[PDB]
Amino acid sequence: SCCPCCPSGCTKCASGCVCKGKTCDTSCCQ
Ligand SMILES: [Cd+2]
Ligand SMILES: [Cd+2]
Ligand SMILES: [Cd+2]
Ligand SMILES: [Cd+2]
Repeated sequence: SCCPCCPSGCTKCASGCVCKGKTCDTSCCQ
């Protein structure tokens, strides 16, 4: 897993976790 704020995948978090920046909106993974 990565973060409970994303699915068990998220190509965005696949490289790590882009959620380290902000919460998780259209400017994060959405
Ligand atoms: Cd997340
Ligand atoms: Cd994500
Ligand atoms: Cd993540
Ligand atoms: Cd995110």
